[PDB]
Amino acid sequence: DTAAAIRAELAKMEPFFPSGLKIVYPYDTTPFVKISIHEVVKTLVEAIIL
Amino acid sequence: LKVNQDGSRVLLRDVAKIELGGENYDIIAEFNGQPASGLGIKLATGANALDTAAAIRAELAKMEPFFPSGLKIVYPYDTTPFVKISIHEVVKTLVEAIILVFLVMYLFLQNFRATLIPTIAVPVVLLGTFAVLAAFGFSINTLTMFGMVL
Amino acid sequence: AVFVPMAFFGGSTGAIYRQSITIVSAMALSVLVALILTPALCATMLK
Amino acid sequence: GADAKTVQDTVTQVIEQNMNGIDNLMYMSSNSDSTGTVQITLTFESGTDADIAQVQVQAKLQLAMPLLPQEVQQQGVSVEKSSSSFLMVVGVINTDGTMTQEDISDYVAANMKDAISRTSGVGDVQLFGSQYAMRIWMNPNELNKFQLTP
Amino acid sequence: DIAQVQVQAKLQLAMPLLPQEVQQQGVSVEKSSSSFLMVVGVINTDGTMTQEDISDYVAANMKDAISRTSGVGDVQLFGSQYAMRIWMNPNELNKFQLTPVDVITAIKAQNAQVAAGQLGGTPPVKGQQLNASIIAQTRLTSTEEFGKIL
Amino acid sequence: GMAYLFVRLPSSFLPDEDQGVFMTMVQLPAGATQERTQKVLNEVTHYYLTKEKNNVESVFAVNGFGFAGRGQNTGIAFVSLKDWADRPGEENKVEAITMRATRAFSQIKDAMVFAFNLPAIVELGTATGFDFELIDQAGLGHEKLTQARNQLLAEAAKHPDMLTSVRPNGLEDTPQFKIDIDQEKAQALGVSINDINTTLGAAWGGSYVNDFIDRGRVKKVYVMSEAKYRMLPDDIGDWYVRAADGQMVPFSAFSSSRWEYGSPRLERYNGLPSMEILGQAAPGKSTGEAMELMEQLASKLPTGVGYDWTGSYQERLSGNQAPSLYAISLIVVFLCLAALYESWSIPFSVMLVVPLGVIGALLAATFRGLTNDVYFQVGLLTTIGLSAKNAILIVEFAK
Amino acid sequence: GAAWGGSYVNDFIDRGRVKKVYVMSEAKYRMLPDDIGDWYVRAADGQMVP
Ligand SMILES: CC[n+]1c(-c2ccccc2)c2cc(N)ccc2c2ccc(N)cc21
Ligand SMILES: CC[n+]1c(-c2ccccc2)c2cc(N)ccc2c2ccc(N)cc21
Repeated sequence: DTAAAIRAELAKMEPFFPSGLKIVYPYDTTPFVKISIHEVVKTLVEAIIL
Repeated sequence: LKVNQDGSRVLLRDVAKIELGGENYDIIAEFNGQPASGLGIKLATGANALDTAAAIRAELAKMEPFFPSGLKIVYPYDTTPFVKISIHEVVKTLVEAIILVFLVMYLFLQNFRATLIPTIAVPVVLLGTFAVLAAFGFSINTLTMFGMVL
Repeated sequence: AVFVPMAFFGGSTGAIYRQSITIVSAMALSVLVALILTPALCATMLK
Repeated sequence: GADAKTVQDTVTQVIEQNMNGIDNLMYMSSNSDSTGTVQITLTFESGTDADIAQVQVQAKLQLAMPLLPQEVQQQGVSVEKSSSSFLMVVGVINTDGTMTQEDISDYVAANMKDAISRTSGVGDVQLFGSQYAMRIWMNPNELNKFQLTP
Repeated sequence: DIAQVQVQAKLQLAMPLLPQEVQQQGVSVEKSSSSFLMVVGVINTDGTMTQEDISDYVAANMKDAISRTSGVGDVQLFGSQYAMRIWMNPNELNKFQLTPVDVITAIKAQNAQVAAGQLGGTPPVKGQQLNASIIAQTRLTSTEEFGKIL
Repeated sequence: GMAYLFVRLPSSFLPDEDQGVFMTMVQLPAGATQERTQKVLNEVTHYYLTKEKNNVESVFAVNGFGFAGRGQNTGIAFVSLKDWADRPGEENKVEAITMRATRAFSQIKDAMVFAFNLPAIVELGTATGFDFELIDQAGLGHEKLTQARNQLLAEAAKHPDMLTSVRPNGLEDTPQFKIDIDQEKAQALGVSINDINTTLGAAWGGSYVNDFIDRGRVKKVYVMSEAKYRMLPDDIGDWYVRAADGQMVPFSAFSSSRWEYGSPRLERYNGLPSMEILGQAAPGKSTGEAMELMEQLASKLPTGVGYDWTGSYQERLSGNQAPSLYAISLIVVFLCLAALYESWSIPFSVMLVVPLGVIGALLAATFRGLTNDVYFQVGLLTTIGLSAKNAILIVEFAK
Repeated sequence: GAAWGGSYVNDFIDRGRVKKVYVMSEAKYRMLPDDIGDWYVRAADGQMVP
């Protein structure tokens, strides 16, 4: 949730950038939790069905 | 400051006027065109309001007796008496919401004793609701008191 | 829950639709009062 | 003494580049005056504990206190709990032994004001006038007369 | 939220027992989490710029807003914010008989903001028509103006 | 009809009340003095004493201090009205009292005086109103920001539509007397720049020197100057600094006098230069539309000029709240009419007594000059409750 | 101390924002041990001293 609002500040910053200034995303933990819900709620569903 | 050649002394008074006066001359107040100072007290972002202002008079009451001649306190802009009206007009309204009860209960049932049960029913509920607001956190607000009437 | 859902407040209007609950406490006591007590009095003494 | 541009970067901006690492924060506003006065407001969320937000803020400004002019240091820096409004406003005047818009303002701030501000959780007091001070009005013609400066 | 205060108001009884160099530098008491999470790199593509032009813009637009956002512990800027950098030549110092002590003195004199008072304030003469703030020494802006220091 | 009488019924938050206490502010033009604004606070006190003895018990004027901020350009009187018993009519109550007060201060005055009602509440929640703020995000200054906000105030006031009322908070924009101390001229004749800066700063602005003790209590000691030697621009040269060589040197030797335009109140939002904008939604439109038809005006401005909403609202009460509330309040209700009943008919009976009572609750509020505020938005829910009751009696006893 | 290690002197303003001012030395006059003697302090008697 903290890292969601890291992009909140960052999103209002982009439009007033000089020419060439572009943001890039190395080392990020956000998408790991997106996998742990999309793989568990998937597992969940397969534990029904089965 | 100095001792010039010929033994003469330059003092601080000899170069500058010296009076015991305020450290800020930016603002000065008039109470009805009469010279006045005061205390514009402001709340503390969570304080209990009318209890806080009750103890504003606690300090102030022990101050009065040791005043110079003429020094008298005066009360402009005050929120205290507004809450005294909102209890004395609500507990009045409350009472008129009974009374007006009783009437309708006699009109429909000439049996007295019957007009009595509804007139105990509701006082008891009003009371018990005070006990649950105290238990959950809230106070006797302008809002909660209007919700005793609705 | 005409009351408590509406008393799920959001923002500066926190205590505003909140302080229901003041209402619900009053309702559930008028239920209690009328589930206990009124049953009693009605029998106790009437005609 | 400072003007609007002077306070804006020597105090205002210095504290603003040192107003971070503070739990819960919607926004931060600011003022900078020609009178020589600055006032920031860090507004927090609804129902945020104001007894602790008035510390994370007030121990953070302070890492930028040594980066300010010494004039501001010996003046009153403050971090209090606000309520944009007054409630009790206790006027104070004289009747019989008449006194001025300065004699009254000093007695108010040298007997009653200090006790009022610490009483039942007061946020902040605004004295309507000024406490007395050893005021010295330097004459520049009587300064040149004995070869001297302020 | 409270252990970050008992600690940070205790270090501070030993702040005056430190060198003045450390005081004007950044002392800090923050909440740690031995690790990063979001690491937002920042580069240029078309209008190419350097490992210094980018690090300043990051720490003069986005960094201050990031550190106060949704409860961030501490930010580590990968580079450095810009500063008026001066590289003293010791051969061109001996040429005019000078030391780095004199260089420093001229910066704390010409690069400065002074608080001049105001016309028409503060306790005026009854009948003054105008009241404006006095400006005096203004802080330096560019690399050219630092080159013209005497 | 229930729809028609509801969409038209306008939205407020919470009614403005007679609190036995209101107040009224003062403000003067660029570079006015303590004498000027005290003349205005004097004339204002007469409307409340000479022309309002029946309603006003007292007044507490304060010169050089508005609720905008501070300075000898402002003022503020705190009214304390006589009790409610001695004030009978609507005439003699805050709405009417501050109405002909405002009319009198726009007529027989020549500055800027108002008089406002006392919300209670806090400052916010005006409703059909907003608080914009224009930010400088790029590396421009105060001079290019003033020009940008002027353009946004102009586009707002040149196609409104359906109209508006919009003006800055208080950057009045007044001159400032700059002094240019030449540094090669100073050192030449032998004066320290330290000595010069505490001569101009201590004399004109004052200086907190040291503490003393008056009557036991410790107070401050200030050093400044007699008033007459620091009123005008020509009094600068009367001050003589001492030079190394034991001879006096006037200020005019090194200094240079000239005027310059600045701002007496530089404001900033989220660690960036900024200016507050206080507008209000139209008499027709209301808020959700006004804010979004100010957003497309802000994006039509020069580069390095964004925006952000100080400070109005976060989420309101007719808006995303009320719906969601009633919405859920139905998904229940239908339940517990099932937990004691079983069918698919019992609850749909109770679930259209809802609009029965509602229509009259509107009607009345729509007829007499009230509005959809908080108090009406809770008698609304006390009705579904009393309707359910009355109805459910019909249902339970018959089933 | 100011030459080899630098010294935080005073604050200035670049593009509105207030930043720092540092004083140090060109890189080449502070790399090795023999560059110590190239710095000349001033003595009371107005003459240089290595
Ligand atoms: C937002 C604070 N907060 C919480 C709360 C919410 C989330 C976590 C912890 C406490 C709260 C939680 C429960 N159950 C019941 C009442 C309140 C409440 C009531 C009034 C208020 N003015 C703030 C309130
Ligand atoms: C009419 C808008 N409006 C209000 C206002 C009036 C009633 C309710 C809310 C705001 C206003 C209120 C106070 N106190 C001080 C100054 C102004 C103001 C100043 C200039 C302007 N061009 C419109 C202004």
